[PDB]
Amino acid sequence: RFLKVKNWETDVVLTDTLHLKSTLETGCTEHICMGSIMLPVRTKDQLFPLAKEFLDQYYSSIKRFGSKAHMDRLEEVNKEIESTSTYQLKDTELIYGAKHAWRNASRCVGRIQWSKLQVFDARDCTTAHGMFNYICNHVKYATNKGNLRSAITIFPQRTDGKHDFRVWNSQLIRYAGYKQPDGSTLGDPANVQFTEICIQQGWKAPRGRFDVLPLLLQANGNDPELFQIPPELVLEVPIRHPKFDWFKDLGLKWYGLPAVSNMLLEIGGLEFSACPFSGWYMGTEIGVRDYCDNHRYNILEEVAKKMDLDMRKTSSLWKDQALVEINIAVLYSFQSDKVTIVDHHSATESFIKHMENEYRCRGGCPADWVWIVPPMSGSITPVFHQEMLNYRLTPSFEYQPDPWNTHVWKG
Amino acid sequence: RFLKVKNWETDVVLTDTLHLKSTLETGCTEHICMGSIMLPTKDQLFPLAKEFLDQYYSSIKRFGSKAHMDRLEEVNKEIESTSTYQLKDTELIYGAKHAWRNASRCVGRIQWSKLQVFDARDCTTAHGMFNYICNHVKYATNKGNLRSAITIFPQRTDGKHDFRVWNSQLIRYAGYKQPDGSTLGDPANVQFTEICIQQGWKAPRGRFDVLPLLLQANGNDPELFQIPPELVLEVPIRHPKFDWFKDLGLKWYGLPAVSNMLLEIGGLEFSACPFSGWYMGTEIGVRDYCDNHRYNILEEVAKKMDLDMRKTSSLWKDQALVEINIAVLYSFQSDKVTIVDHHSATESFIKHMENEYRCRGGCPADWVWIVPPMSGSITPVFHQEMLNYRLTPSFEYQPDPWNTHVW
Ligand code: HEM
Ligand code: HEM
Ligand SMILES: Cc1cc(N)nc(CCc2cc(N)cc(CCc3cc(C)cc(N)n3)c2)c1
Ligand SMILES: Cc1cc(N)nc(CCc2cc(N)cc(CCc3cc(C)cc(N)n3)c2)c1
Ligand SMILES: OC[C@@H](O)[C@@H](O)[C@H](O)[C@H](O)CO
Ligand SMILES: [Cl-]
Ligand SMILES: [Cl-]
Ligand SMILES: [Cl-]
Ligand SMILES: [Cl-]
Ligand SMILES: [Zn+2]
Ligand SMILES: [Zn+2]
Ligand SMILES: [Zn+2]
Repeated sequence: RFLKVKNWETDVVLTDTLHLKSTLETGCTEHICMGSIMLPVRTKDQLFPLAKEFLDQYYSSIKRFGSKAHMDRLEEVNKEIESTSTYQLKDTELIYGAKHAWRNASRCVGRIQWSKLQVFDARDCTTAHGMFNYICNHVKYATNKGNLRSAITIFPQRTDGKHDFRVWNSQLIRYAGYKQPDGSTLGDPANVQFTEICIQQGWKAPRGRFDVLPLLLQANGNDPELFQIPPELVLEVPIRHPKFDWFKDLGLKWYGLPAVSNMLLEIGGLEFSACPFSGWYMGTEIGVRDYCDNHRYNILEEVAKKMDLDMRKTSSLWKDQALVEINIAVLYSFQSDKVTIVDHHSATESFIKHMENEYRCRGGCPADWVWIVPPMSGSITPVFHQEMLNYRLTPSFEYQPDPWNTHVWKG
Repeated sequence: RFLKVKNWETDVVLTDTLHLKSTLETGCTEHICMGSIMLPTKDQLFPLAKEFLDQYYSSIKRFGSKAHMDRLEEVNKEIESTSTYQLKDTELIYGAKHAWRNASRCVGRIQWSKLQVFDARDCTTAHGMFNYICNHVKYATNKGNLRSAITIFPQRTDGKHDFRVWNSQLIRYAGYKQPDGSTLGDPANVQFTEICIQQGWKAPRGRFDVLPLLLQANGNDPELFQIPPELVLEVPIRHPKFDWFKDLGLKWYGLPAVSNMLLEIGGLEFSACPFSGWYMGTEIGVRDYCDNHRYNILEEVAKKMDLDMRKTSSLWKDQALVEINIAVLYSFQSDKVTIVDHHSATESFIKHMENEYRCRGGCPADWVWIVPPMSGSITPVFHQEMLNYRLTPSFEYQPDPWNTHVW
């Protein structure tokens, strides 16, 4: 099968053949599209084909397909699986696999960068204290005094599912949220449940609007343990506006390092349940989502009020006007402080260049339009008019249940 | 068999059961989602007729009644004998309203039941088609107090006597390739304009020339007609704060009337079925004005605003976009021409969708089209999970007639 995608702005038509390598399910069928649904132990028998498929891909990529080295490796893994029910990745394979999981991440507009990922191998880690040290090192490396560098840290793979490594935080750095008796929220509403867990576990909460959460870390299936990230390692940016001098008195700031820590990395059938990865922000993630979602910091009203916009009717577009000014502020603040950030025009322009290159060299670039098109000004970015095909390639990043839902407490 | 949709803003969860009535294909498979692809005989007719008549008789609470059974037989008899059948006026009206109700890409469906249906199945000639369309335009426009309407010409027979409106919308602007290399007018309409010229239209060659209608009756060669200029309501675009905005010489038409789609009811195919509503402001200010392959005015507006256009990160494009969209809404409002802003329309759609889940068991919706082309996240549809599926009666795409027509 050849599948065509068209760009409705340029009339450029591309041909996808990479979809023939797709594996897992999309959730969709011939009768129902689930394109806007956010979320729609392995046996020996299941594991060897998965491992073989991965190794064949790896050895093709190094131009050693069918070599003695390739064949010896398949045999070595086969024997390892039959006698241990699992296998260990070589470091080169782990690097390749992590980079490919990013390259395959259909919801990621930042993939032009995929080949420049620093992979920290933490598979020798045994304890939560060990995890804490690895994570601090990751943060320091990735932050790089504001010249941000993409990185992933990979903890030991799942064995029987009773010994999982997990970062209980959804991101390495994120702000606490506190539900008040009057039903209001102090700080970030997205993190209320996790904040309550930290407090229950012993965290002394400062109870302010931007308190950096402690890490809650589980090694080897043990109960998780609390650790404070050294404050000097957490780079933050006070938010101001280039023309509006009152913007700073909103008291806004954000952290520089976006670091997703709640996803599962699948490579050759192996499951890495603790694999925090980080890049740098696109400005709308902070300006649109984190600041202006109604269930997040929800600042639109306050900003528009200070701007003295006509808020009597939605048709003045007061909400849209304020939204643009906040996003200006986020970009201005990061740039002024020399902390890496990308605006949504630059990011989507680079994505389309990446995507076209992927079509030429790889036969495709799976992409989820719902996530790729930015949450403001969609139509004026080059991804809006670009048709995309969404499908699942491995290696991959996957969602997993929050661990407090599944953890067996030891006491 | 029961599907859940979640709202990520409210945590509200809804259950869809209506998808089990879906019939046509989505284009997606278990392996690949085509959600962002824009276009992904006698034996066949009776089940479709039956499927439709069953839904109709259920709708008026007479399912399994003698009148239901008698109508089913009547239609069976008619297909057996004539190879087709004719809808009762009641069925035609129900079918057209439901094709709108079922349009998963339309944010405006809260209004679905208020549609005015003009039955033009007695039309036989292109000149007749022209008369029906002027009447639709005048009725729908209603001096700026716009009213939804559809006009339904005769159904397809053997497929070589199709009624077609060759225009993509009843009202749209000409586009002309220039010796310059640039485009004058609307680049979306370049090809259709050339066909009109080929067919003999005296083109004014200006920036906002309302295209003539090119109408095909009974599979005959299409004919050219000019909509009475006094029936085409237009709005000059100005800004409530920027006095220079009017200098750009911008205007748009008040009536959005899609005229290139096909209406399927009970297996019958209505290849000419122009329908109209009123505009959501982003359709003119974001798509028509700011797409690069449309009027592409972002740069000129930003220049007049004196924005820093050195770097994308100043968000000059976003700034000019908002101002253009303010000016569209202001202009329509000031001239008392119905228009809806994207916050109001999406709020109404969420209210409609909840109604539909509770009274109908679901509401097929295509997030890619339902989320407005600017400020997506700050509208209540962004955080709303949707299920997209195809119910009939339906509006469908069909190929442009110049690729098909035998002259
Ligand atoms: C280098 C700079 C990066 C940028 C600018 C970037 C940008 C983004 C954005 C904007 C989204 C979601 C759309 C939105 O939030 O509006 C996203 C999603 C995602 N990205 Fe990236 N990304 C970057 C690096 C990375 C890295 C290093 C990885 C992993 C190695 C990664 C993997 C993912 C994944 C798996 C998702 C989907 C998350 C989910 O489903 O919840 N990205 N990216
Ligand atoms: C009454 C006011 C109406 C409003 C505000 C409205 C709004 C819209 C919008 C905004 C879109 C496309 C998304 C976009 O342009 O950003 C759309 C698509 C559509 N609407 Fe409506 N609509 C209205 C009335 C109607 C009527 C009366 C019908 C048919 C009887 C209809 C059927 C459709 C169909 C079939 C599409 C998909 C068109 C395509 O695939 O190109 N709508 N609507
Ligand atoms: C490594 C990395 C770097 C970087 N800069 N950004 C990311 C993505 C982080 C992310 C985090 C959260 N909490 C939510 C979303 C979108 C949540 C969302 C999106 C859409 C389109 C709909 C919906 N309901 N929710 C994205 C990862
Ligand atoms: C009856 C009626 C009333 C009313 N107010 N609006 C309409 C819709 C008219 C319409 C017309 C055109 N040419 C394009 C689009 C979106 C084209 C589009 C959308 C998306 C999301 C992507 C893409 N490539 N193209 C919509 C109909
Ligand atoms: O407070 C808990 C939440 O932060 C958490 O459940 C996230 O929503 C989840 O991990 C998805 O990112
Ligand atoms: Cl974030
Ligand atoms: Cl979100
Ligand atoms: Cl339009
Ligand atoms: Cl468009
Ligand atoms: Zn799909
Ligand atoms: Zn959001
Ligand atoms: Zn467009």
